[PDB]
Amino acid sequence: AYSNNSIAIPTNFTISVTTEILPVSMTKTSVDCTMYICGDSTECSNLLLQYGSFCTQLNRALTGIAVEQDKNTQEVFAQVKQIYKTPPIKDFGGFNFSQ
Amino acid sequence: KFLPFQQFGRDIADTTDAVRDPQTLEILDITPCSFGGVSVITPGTNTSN
Ligand SMILES: *[C@@H]1O[C@H](CO)[C@@H](O)[C@H](O)[C@H]1NC(C)=O
Ligand SMILES: *[C@@H]1O[C@H](CO)[C@@H](O)[C@H](O)[C@H]1NC(C)=O
Repeated sequence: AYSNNSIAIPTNFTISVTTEILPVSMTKTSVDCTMYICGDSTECSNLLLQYGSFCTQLNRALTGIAVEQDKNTQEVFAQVKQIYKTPPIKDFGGFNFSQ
Repeated sequence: KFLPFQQFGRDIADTTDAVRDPQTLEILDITPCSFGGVSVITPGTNTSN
């Protein structure tokens, strides 16, 4: 409700905590191109080259995915440049950080 | 455990992973080798080879 004169103001508060999951890195597999496409066979190296070096545009990018995986976990957690440590005595004016 | 009335074996992908001799009955599994792809880590050509 409201009219030319009204307003609502809180009287008490309540601190709250909520999680927010976020993927950062994904286990990167290193799959090659020949074996998979073709194992150890005499005609493996002759018929494979009939198409060209398409494996160049196949395995080149897969490594890039792998490298970018750790660059994601480097900029996320390695923000601070010095590694700190909490004081031996846990006295923070009443707050409990044991969890 | 191979029941002694089957003939072949194929896990998946038509992979005939069961080869048996007429005289002796033995089971086996077939998988492609380890294998690996390669990539070259080269600094500047003008710097070093
Ligand atoms: C805290 O909130 C309650 C109602 O939930 C209220 O009665 C109380 O006054 C608030 N705290 C203070 C210090 O007023
Ligand atoms: C590489 O080294 C040569 C020296 O022969 C130089 O002329 C050239 O500018 C260099 N290129 C780069 C990209 O540093």
